[PDB]
Amino acid sequence: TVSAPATYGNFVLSPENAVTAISYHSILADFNSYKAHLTSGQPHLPNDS
Amino acid sequence: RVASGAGLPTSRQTTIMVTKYSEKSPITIPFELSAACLTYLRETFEGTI
Repeated sequence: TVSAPATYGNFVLSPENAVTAISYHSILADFNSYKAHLTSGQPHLPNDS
Repeated sequence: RVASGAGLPTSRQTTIMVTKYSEKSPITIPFELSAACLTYLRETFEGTI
């Protein structure tokens, strides 16, 4: 017997993604983490989006 | 009326009546919407923001 994910993974975009998509037609996923780590000066993220 | 001499032709006419009809002038203006507008207005989704 083996464990598997019971349900599809629900990934939804943040409001900054919405406004960036409306303006420039592009999105950076996990946008708030990018902003916070970039401003704080931390070079690396814990995981991908 | 006004009175006059003993034999001047003072008219017997009194309180005449007249009819006034109505003049018709309808006005018109169109406004138009696209199919995408009506669709997004009508079927509100459970989708994201």
